Amino acid sequence: SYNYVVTAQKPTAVNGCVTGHFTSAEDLNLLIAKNTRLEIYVVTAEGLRPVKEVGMYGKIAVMELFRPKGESKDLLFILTAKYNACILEYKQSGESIDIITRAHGNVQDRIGRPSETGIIGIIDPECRMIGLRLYDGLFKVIPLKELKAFNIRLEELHVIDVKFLYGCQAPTICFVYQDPQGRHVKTYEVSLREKEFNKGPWKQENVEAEASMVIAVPEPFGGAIIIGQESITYHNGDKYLAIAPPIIKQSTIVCHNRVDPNGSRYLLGDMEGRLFMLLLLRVELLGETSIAECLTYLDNGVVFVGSRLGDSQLVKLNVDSNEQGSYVVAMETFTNLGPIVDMCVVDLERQGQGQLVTCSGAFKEGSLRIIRNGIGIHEHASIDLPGIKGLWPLRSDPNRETDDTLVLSFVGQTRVLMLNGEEVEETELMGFVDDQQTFFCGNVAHQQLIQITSASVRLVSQEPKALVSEWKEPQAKNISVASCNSSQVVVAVGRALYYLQIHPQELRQISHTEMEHEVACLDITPLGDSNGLSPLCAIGLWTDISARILKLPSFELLHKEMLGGEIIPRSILMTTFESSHYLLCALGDGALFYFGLNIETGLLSDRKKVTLGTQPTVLRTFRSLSTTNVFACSDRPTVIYSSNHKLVFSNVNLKEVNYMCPLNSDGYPDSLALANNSTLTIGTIDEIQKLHIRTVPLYESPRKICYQEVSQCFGVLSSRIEVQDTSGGTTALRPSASTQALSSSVSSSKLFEEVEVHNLLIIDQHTFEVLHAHQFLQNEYALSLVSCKLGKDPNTYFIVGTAMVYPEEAEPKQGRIVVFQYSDGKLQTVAEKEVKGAVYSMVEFNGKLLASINSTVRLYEWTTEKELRTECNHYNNIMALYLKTKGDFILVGDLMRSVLLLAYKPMEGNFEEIARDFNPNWMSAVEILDDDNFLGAENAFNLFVCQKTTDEERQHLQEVGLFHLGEFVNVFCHGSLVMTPTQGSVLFGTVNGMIGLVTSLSESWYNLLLDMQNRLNKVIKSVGKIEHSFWRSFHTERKTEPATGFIDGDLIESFLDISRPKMQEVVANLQKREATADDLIKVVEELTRIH
Amino acid sequence: MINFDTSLPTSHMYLGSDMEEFHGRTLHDDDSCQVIPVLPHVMVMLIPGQTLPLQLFHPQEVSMVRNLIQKDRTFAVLAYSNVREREAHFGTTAEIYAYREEQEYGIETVKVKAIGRQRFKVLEIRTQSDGIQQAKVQILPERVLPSTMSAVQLQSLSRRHIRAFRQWWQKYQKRKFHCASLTSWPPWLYSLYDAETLMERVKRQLHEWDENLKDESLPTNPIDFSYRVAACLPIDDALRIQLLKIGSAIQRLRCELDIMNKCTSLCCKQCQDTEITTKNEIFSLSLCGPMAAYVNPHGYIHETLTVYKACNLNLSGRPSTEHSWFPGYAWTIAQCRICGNHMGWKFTATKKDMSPQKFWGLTRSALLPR
Ligand SMILES: O=C1CC[C@H](N2C(=O)c3ccccc3C2=O)C(=O)N1
Ligand SMILES: [Zn+2]
Repeated sequence: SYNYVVTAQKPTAVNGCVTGHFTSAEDLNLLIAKNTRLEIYVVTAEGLRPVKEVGMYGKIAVMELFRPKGESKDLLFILTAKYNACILEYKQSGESIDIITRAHGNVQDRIGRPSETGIIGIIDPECRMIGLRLYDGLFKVIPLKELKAFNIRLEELHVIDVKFLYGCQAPTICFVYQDPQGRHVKTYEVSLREKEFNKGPWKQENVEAEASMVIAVPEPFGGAIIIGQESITYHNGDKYLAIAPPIIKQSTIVCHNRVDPNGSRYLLGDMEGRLFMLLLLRVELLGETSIAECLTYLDNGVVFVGSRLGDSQLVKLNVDSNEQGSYVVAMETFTNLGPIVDMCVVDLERQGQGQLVTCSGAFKEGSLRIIRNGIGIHEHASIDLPGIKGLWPLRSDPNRETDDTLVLSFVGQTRVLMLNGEEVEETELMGFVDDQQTFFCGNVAHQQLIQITSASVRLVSQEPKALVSEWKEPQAKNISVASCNSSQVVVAVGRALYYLQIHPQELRQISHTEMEHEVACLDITPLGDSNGLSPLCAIGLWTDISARILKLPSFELLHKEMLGGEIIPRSILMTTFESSHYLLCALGDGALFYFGLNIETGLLSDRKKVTLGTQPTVLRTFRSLSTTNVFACSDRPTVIYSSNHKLVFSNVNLKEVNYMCPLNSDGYPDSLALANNSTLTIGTIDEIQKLHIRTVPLYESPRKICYQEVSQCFGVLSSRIEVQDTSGGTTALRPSASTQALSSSVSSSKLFEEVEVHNLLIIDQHTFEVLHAHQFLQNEYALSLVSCKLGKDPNTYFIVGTAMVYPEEAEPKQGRIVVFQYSDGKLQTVAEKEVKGAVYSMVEFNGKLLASINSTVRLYEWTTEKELRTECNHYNNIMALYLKTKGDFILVGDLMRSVLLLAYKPMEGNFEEIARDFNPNWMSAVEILDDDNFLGAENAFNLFVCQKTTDEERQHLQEVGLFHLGEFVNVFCHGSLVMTPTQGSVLFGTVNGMIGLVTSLSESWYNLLLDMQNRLNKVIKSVGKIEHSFWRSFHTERKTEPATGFIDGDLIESFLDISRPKMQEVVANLQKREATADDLIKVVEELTRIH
Repeated sequence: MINFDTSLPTSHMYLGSDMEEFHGRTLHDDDSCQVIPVLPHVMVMLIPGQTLPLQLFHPQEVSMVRNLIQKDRTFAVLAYSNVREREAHFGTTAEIYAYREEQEYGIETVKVKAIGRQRFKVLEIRTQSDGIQQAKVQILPERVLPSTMSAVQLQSLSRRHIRAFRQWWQKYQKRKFHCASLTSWPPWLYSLYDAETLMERVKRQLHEWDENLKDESLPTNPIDFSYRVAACLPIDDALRIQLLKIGSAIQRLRCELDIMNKCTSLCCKQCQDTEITTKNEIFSLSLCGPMAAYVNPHGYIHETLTVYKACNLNLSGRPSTEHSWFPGYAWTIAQCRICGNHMGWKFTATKKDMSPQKFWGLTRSALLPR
């Protein structure tokens, strides 16, 4: 087996964030770490300025800015989880932006145990060194080219937190450490010239038993602020100040930030999302935010909340508290899918079009997320007007800046609509003809309007509305094709062309030409710094099938591209994306050609073909969020946009669009008028991006998810934290999904301080409202969930596998398997089967129920009496956490990668152990790929694949795939977000919010792409200069083996992004059979279509 | 309360004092192939860290070890799957730590004390003309895994370090495995795989056996701890090999807890249904556990389990102190009442002030936890 792995969605969760002057010493920067990604920003004061986003071949562990002596801006230090260290400098020259490595090296030690309190990366205030705490009992020092490093024998093994002390003659580190006596704060002086440690400036002062963080405070203060559970203490030798505020008792302070550069104010954040102000000691609660992983103070009043459990934030710290008493007000919310703890692919809306519903976030940040491929439209008006052949917006009042008129074209007719606010009404524009089909009309030069019909070119004045000029072909012939801007008109009469200019009360005929063939399409869009006057005319011709760039007024041929074929070009358009000029040409077969256009020469370069639909595509330019885009009207409506100076094509979630135009009216602002076969719809466009994310906040933890088609709803396992009240039970912390249910229910017992309450939620597949919530038993922990049909019974049941959890018990002694039926908007309990253990997993096994009870694997038969009956058992000696199936072949999984394959013998009515493998490593997820293969997630963010004459050979599974993903997969799911080269499709959801896709490849296709990877890695410049092979190497604390049987799709996809001469280099002598660059463009393009 | 010195059995005083001690340690690289000699009259399974006492008198064995001292000092102890057809796929290396040569009765004799070191995979068993077999073996590495949460937590929560102890352990579970909320499994599940947790669960049973146990005597490392405990569980040969195959200390502790919990009664292997003793009667009279390996005067190794009360036993003959493995106690032969199977011995104090005044030394080959 040979597999292919690609990123469907980048990691969303925030790992860290910093402030400084990285770009220029003038611009205040905000650097956000999204694991393998680095987002760089400028504090706009009126928002957030996105400058650059760079990917990296490592997981970011440390990220801190620094300015050593004389520097034009800031230097950035990054350390990966694989111990890749680097110093990065920013470099900008016009529209070209590049991150530059200054120094790089791998700091990993040959021996040593990685510390329990993680990797600690501190820097001296004078920029003299880099302090690293990677291993217990050692302190690595990097004096800030090849990042030279050395160790110092640190006597105190268990270090909690450490920081470099400010204002010291000899560099000093202050650390909280624990020993059998207690937890104490200590100081040590680090010598570079002696390469050793010497006694610190002050004595080992005893701190709180739960002292967690050291906050190095700058001059004139100096010393450190130690933070604990109940207390905040300050140490500076003979100087001491101990405070114990009750307001910080509920939750532990997990993160901080410096507000005043001198060190008078500090932001504090707990695990419950409370924000505090440490004033210089006094603490004041500011308000509530998302559960902050990291905090950053930027500019005046604005704060960045970097959340890993929920959506990240921008919040304002007001001087005056509101009515509720909160000094915190939410400005902007940033979508975070992480952690994805479970998910499923459901054909919501349209069949074939897959959607991904996830169990995202935790605690108060708990949510459902619906991820759908394509941009959406928000309908505000819908009118019955069938057979629209054209749409044009107008401003009937020259004094107004907004569109108040919409002009429609029909077969041989023209209708005019007026927009009186939100009211659309049928009207007649004076000067315009209604008995002729319109090809164009709009606001033109000298406060005038134009209307190009099949018969003439009509010029109408705005004060009053009357015909001022009219143009016709000399032999009274019909206009075939027409193009018009604000000053110019170019019309075709078969083979003939006519160039007109729009003057006051005059349509002046400048020039005319005869073309080699019949005219098919025209465009005279003015590009560049051209004040509504285009010196170019784009034209598509019949028979020869050519896209031609003509000069105005001469009509001289500048360029002629031979499109090829029997299919005539239907639409032609000149456009500008990210200051780069392009020519788009659509054929009658739905094919789209796109070249780069030189405004001066007329040359069309970098020919690219893309298949949009089956019907001829119509191209219309529209504005969205102060950015020019192109709407491609066909049976597959598409938005054509620019991302990193490359054209992107995202689909629109509409059955078909024939014609469209942008409408900006007083009633419908910054809108889009769309027309199909039957109706005209006015609406607003969503975010112009590949995927769309709908958020359904639950305000509690979503754990599991499945879908019931027959009920048109989802089954969701969820848990809420409740506190022990001064009564015989518990009370909630806030209203949540399970509390605010439409109809509620509780389990009736039949079996013999913060509490976790478990529930089975019922959510509608359209509205996403809690129709029903079934609360489980006290101390009952819901584990597994499946929506299926069992036995001869034709009703679909929502089945839940539970465990009775008690503090004294280590391994659950009790558990239930509960069969529910969802009818009349309420869950009805059908069967309650008590088992002697935890029901970790359940799967529908060919009309039977296969469920795990601790170590045992049970098969249940669903009788006519509607109750599960024990058939056969398999006692495994390994915990049955994972239970996956395909036909009569069963996979049994342990958290320690102990996999064993079972087979149910139908005639025998017993289980047979096919094969087994026992190689200890932490396993987070597993899925069956095919009949002989299975995919899984292994310790240290890795992926693996296992395959299947002699018995001692057949009874053993072989590890065929090994790959370092850089992500922690919690769920694998068969499905696709897309409407053959590869076999199968498995999606995966991670802790960081990253979504990925795994597909199979052929033996030779794998070798072709692997060869290509080795060649791409010689061309592509790596951020921080990390070798791709090293990054992808299957890594554990023990072994680091190169990746096997896996292709990095993300790397393969960047071939379509590299320069054309660089593509030539990669393909040169690549291959035995020879390989063209054109062949490899098609192959790589085909692979981008899977996601 | 017991006043017997628990350290006394572990020193094998019956083997005699004044033995040449060796300090130097030999360790083979992981997955590396080695050719190690095998002692022909050893039929016991050795667990790493376990003390193996020997009394060798067969000329070929005496010469083998005598030469072994002059070099490596390590020999191979095979875990037989079928002791009759001498079939073994696994084993453990034994390094000599105490050695003594004697000459008496016209023969050259040698007494050794070795310790289990490294588990291995048998690749081929070649035989020499003198009777001593050589074994082409592959060293099996000890697999150490990090915290279950180590990977998932690369965040701020990292700096949260690990009657009435009950609440500490709950605070420990809630704290250490808080990041389980990011995963698809509960904190109570991650505990079932935590080395510290699994060890404290075993330490609970160890204290029920040794009422005068001090935690300082127990190994801190789960690798050394899982192995110490493995060697004192009175289980059948088939289950012992399964335990020796285990590469992880976690998988081993989880396994040992299953054995410890499922265990109830210990019967006579021969008649199968005759109950001899129960889990509640097991106690640690030695620091290396309730069960340990000892040699009789003829080099036959008996892995004996110390219990206070035994049931269907018949004694024959009068007590003897000759070659006693528990100094201060006299042994008297014990057999199953039903079949007559040699079950071990009854140990009785030679002084009135000794505690326990009596106990039973049962050989594991005679027992069946059925
Ligand atoms: O503590 C003990 C129990 C008895 C044991 N023992 C035996 O197993 C044996 C077998 C044959 C002849 C002599 C003896 C003997 O003293 C022994 O050597 N020490
Ligand atoms: Zn018997």
